[PDB]
Amino acid sequence: MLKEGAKHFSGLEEAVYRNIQACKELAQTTRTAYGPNGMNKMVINHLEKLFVTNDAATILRELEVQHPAAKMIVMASHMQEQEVGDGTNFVLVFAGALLELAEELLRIGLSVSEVIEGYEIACRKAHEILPNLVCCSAKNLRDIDEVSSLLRTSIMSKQYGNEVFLAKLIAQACVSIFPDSGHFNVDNIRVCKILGSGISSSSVLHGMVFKKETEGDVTSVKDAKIAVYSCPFDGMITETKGTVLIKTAEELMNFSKGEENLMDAQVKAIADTGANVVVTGGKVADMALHYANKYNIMLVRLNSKWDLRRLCKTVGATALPRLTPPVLEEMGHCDSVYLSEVGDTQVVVFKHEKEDGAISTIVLRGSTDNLMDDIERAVDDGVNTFKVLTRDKRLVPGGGATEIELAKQITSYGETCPGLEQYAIKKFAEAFEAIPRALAENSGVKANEVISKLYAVHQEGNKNVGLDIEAEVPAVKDMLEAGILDTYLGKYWAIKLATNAAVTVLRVDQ
Amino acid sequence: NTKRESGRKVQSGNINAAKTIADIIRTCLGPKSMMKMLLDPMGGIVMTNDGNAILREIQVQHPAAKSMIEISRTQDEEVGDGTTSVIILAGEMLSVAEHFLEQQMHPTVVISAYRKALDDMISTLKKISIPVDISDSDMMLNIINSSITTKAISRWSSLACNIALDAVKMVQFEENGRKEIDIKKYARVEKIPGGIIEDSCVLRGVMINKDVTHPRMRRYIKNPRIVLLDSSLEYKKGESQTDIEITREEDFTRILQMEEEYIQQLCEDIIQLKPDVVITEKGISDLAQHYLMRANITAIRRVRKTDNNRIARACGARIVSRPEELREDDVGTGAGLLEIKKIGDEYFTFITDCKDPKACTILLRGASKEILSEVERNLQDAMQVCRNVLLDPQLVPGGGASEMAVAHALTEKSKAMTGVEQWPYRAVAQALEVIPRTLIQNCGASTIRLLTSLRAKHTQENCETWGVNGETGTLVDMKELGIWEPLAVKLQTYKTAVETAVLLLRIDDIVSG
Amino acid sequence: MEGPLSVFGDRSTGETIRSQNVMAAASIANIVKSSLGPVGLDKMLVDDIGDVTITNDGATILKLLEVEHPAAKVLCELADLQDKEVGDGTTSVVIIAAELLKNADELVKQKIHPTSVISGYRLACKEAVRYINENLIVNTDELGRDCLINAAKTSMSSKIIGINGDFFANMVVDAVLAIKYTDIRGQPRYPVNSVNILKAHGRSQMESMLISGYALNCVVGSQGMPKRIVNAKIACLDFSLQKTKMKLGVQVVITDPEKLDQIRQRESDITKERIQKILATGANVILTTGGIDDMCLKYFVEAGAMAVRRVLKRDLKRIAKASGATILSTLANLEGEETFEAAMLGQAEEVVQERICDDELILIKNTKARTSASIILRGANDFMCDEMERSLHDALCVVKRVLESKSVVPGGGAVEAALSIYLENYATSMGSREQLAIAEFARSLLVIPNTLAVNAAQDSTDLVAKLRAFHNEAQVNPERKNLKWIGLDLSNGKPRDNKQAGVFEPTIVKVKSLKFATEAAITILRIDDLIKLH
Repeated sequence: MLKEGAKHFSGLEEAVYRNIQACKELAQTTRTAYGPNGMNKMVINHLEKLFVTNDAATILRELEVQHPAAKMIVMASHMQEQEVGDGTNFVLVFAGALLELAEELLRIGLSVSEVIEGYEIACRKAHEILPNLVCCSAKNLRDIDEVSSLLRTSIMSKQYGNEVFLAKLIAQACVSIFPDSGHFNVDNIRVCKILGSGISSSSVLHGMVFKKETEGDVTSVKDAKIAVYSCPFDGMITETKGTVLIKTAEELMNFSKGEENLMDAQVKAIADTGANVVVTGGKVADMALHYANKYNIMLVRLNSKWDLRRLCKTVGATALPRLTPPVLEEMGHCDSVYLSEVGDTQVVVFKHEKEDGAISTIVLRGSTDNLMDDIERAVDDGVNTFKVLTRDKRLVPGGGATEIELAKQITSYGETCPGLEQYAIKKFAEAFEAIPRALAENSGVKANEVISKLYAVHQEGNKNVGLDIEAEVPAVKDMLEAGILDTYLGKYWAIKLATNAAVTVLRVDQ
Repeated sequence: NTKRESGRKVQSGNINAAKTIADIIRTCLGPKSMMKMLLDPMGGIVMTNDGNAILREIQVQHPAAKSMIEISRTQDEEVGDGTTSVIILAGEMLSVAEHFLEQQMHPTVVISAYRKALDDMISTLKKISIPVDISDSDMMLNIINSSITTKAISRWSSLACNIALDAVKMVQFEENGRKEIDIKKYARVEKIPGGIIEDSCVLRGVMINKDVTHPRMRRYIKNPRIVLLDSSLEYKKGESQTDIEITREEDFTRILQMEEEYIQQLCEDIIQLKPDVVITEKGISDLAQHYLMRANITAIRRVRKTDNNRIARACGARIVSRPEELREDDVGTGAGLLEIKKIGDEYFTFITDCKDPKACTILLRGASKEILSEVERNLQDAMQVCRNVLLDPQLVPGGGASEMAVAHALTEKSKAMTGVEQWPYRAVAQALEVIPRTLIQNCGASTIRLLTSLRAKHTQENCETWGVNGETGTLVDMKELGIWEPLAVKLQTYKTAVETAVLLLRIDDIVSG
Repeated sequence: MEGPLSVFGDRSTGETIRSQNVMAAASIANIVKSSLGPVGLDKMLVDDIGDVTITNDGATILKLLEVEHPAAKVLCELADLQDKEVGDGTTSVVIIAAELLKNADELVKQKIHPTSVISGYRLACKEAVRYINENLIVNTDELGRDCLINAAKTSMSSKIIGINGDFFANMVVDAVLAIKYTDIRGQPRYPVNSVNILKAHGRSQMESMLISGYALNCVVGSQGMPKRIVNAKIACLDFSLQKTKMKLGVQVVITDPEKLDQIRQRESDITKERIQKILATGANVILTTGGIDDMCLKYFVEAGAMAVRRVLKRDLKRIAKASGATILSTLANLEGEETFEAAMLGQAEEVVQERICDDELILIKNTKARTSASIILRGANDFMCDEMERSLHDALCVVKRVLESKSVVPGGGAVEAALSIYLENYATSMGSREQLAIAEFARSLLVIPNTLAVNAAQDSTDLVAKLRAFHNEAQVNPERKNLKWIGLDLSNGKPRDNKQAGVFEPTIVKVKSLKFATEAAITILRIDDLIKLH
């Protein structure tokens, strides 16, 4: 500070200005990233690996910032995308415009604790009409059209075009078989994409898809107990050293000769352990194969952890490197163990399915994985909004159409309550139009055009916009009545989480 | 030539010069004031609550710094006051409106919000303006003494108003009391250098300082004969041209004395008859006028025919070409008081012309000739509010609560208007409320919570009538508090205010030629 | 002025000066764009330092800017010349010229004969020019429901200052009917402002009052001398009766002021003598231009005499022209003993003095030599009469201008917004150079309406969405009607619903300005070889 000491990241500009920078600075791309969008935002890794996300996190978790608040608020966006799903971009984009209001209240010079409460009581006042803005609920998981609609706004507010087809797919993923009564498998149903075919050819499979190549004669039974091992056959090459390296140079050679008898007795023990599918993260080899052909066990030639862990998870298995003949602590959890060729590619298909504990593994297909990876992002939007764990989700109009419902009132309620308080309440309800503006300016029309119409249409829950021509001029799309809705829960956490950080980050002078 | 000028840069400098000029002047405004002290490039300091006095005496610049004094002077002449309002009002509206609205990117809807805000402003004013008696100088006093205390001076609040109160009522027009239009040649003020406020009083009529300038002239002869030129003293004063010689150097001295020797005969035919008054609009030369002063014929000159015509009938007269030629007879005396006061060696002829258009040049004095001026500067604004109470008996209370009274009334029309125009019409609204806020932030504490209490007060209690106190900041009644913002003076500042900002809107571009 | 620093005088050869000129045309034409149209913002422009002017008119701006560049020079003087044609299209002809001089010059380089590219900007002009007169499609004042009457009401309703325009629907058609002057060269053109139009407020602002014959507004209240005797005749007088100095035989040569007092004395009587010489001539109403001093007037008024002094001359002349009176007949001077004859007497059914709305005029009823009419406005205040007056002016000229040349265009660049793809297809089938130039000409049309709407903040993408989405190749037809709205109303920026509106231009300046728009382009072509005087 004034002194040799005091290493400080915030205060003065930093507090006043520079926090609001990374607030609005990061809130930039989420303006494009929530609500109906195609927006191409090209993200590559430290691998510099091409990708585009319409969800903030892959932009967010990609990024690097010395601003802890901006580094924090994502955890609320996390807490969104953790508890919830699409609407994660909404988290950041809301607060940033709301936060500028406080700094302009600091351009007014308004006291922190005084601006603090104005967002909060108004939030619970927004949370007051938020259930009042519950219009419908999500009636039946068993109803595809309920879940498609559930998936629609989900995929839409990331990707508007692919919306309903996917929304019909993952609704007909029949994840409804998970009652959402307090059980739904999120990972056990996880997508396994197929590079190749179409993304319209992208479908849902039930039972665990494993795109990795079947080896050995396919499983002797189905319900075949599942030996999931990190390297049961990597070859007989040594697993045995603490650093997994050479001790003396003579050990690697013996692994060629007794390989047969090992890869006999080993997968013989796989036949002996009861596993008719042994999953080898290490390499498939002929002797294993040849003997797993004699023993008719399906080898799973090579494994991602995502393969292994899921098999470690879903099967209850433990993936372990093996040379000696192994045993099953693993067995199966799976009552049908398949090699199927899906996407035309050989696909290991494990299946056990229950109202609670099913695996319905969506098989995406498509010419590019840089398609399906962002598609999965757009798809996981609804996979999330599936899990609310109120089957009837108390849908409020999605797409921010029920904003102006709150927006008009809380800000009219704004002047109702008094003082430096009332401004932050008024400011609170002024941050609604941001997302529609952000969206309508993704379709390229200002709020005031759009929003004065949303002000003109008054109490609807219906009107909002942001990718369409009806987005442009009319300020009328149905983000309610057209099949776009959103659960109270997400919309709660949409308001709730966007409420929390914005206030809490306001304190820091360091 | 290849030149073009782009967009915001002028508009910024407009908004820049707009608000900056507004800053100190709006803090110089109000019961709690400030001072704008210039420091001349020479080292002389100039401290005035009026930046119009400061800016004209310092650098005046091509942007609205050029356009602020014009509309200030436009606000200077008409009513006589609001001088500090327009630049703090125009600097007020343009900033808050444009940028946000030019961030919404449009000139046009911004232009309309002015005329939008104009009527609601007219509306809630004319509504919540309070009619005050035209014929009661006391009911005039509380409204008229409020407009004196406005700028730098409460000193002449009682005195200037008192001198202003009855005079303006006692004025008339060509179209008729005074009332109606703004004519300030019926508001006239001529100084009495030195003197005292006790020697001063209300002169409801006109004085001619040049009527009697000497004890020799007609004095206190109360049936006047005022004479317009044409025979006794003719239109032509030209040379006699007797025995002129172009070949003589002595004739050069002769031709200049010969001008007045014919004028000598002109004022001599005044002597041959002696109509007790003589007026000449081209003025009389001295050598002839000495003879006028021998005949006790008051010599009126360097004050206009229209002036004298308005004074003659109002003091009474029969005009003739020459008294031996009577065109027709008029009334002998039109006034009740013919008074010549002497302060210094100068004689000041005060002819009270009662219920007369006249020139209404009103007797006023300070202790010295300088504070004598602050009688007039207040008298003007006093006579302004005198003519205003005559013009508009209805005039608002406010501490600037009118500037809220409109803004929320704007807002509640703005809420009713909606459209995109809602935002400009509201972006014009919140501008108005910084003016009284600066008055009551000069007071202190939270002037927002005040405006909260204000806009609470607005529809709750009242808008402008039950107001905010410029010396306090609490919610009060400016009528009860006796503070008054004159309706005309209010609206007039705004008519002048709205336009310059529209010009600054219109101008993204200038030239050097 | 970019290019080399060694040589100068518009000498780069090169395209440097040429690009400079398309830049030199730009900035000059750029100034007009924000001034383009009435919605063009008034531009405060500093002529020296304190010398400053606020102008949204291109031509007036073009007057201010001293042109070192010929590009600047060929754009200014020509829009200054189109301003001296009419002045409709000043801001128009400027803008398109910025593109077309790059369109005019460029392809002449590419040859296909040197002369070809130029007529392409002339032919597409004539194409449009032929299309111009073809347009009643929007703004029909060549015909209409009331035609010119509702065209007034509509051109009122366009500029309308109130719920009025109804009484002002008729006033404008009176303006062509009240003026019978039938302008020279066989034109039945009637100047709209040549009518006696005497602005007098009072009562309902909505009201206005036509007068049988031309009306003469005379001063009221400063004449106690009777202006009122119901008569068949006025004495139209350019003439004066003064008590003070009618003539001087006594000068400052005379040392005594008394000797003029005596000639000052006689002149007061001959005024009484003069006014009863006209009464002896038989006119119990006279229209006098003269007057006296206020002191004299105060005495002379209360003395009494028959005169109407200081009559408006433009009315006096027209009425004397209308009634048959002369402003001068037997009077060679101002003397009050001069005899008066009947040649200065007006011939009409009656001279009757009607004071209504606190307003009295000398009303010459049915002036016999020629039909005459004068519309007395009624405002709530004086500005209201001016308020309603300018809204008439839309209605006024447009009634007059369609009489100048028949039909019109739909105003604004919407009329050309259809012509663009018309003339780019009229380019397209031509091919070769003739697809190039002819399309270059039609594409350059389209900046006007946007920048028109831009000045009104209805802008560009909005208007091109508005314009040639309406405009079609499916309907290319001017028709008489709208299967496309090709009109653009500007106080607005957007095409509107008023198809009699006087805020759409007539057919006149259009055929002109396009040639001038083609002109400023082809104008700069002309230099042969190149040199530097050094």
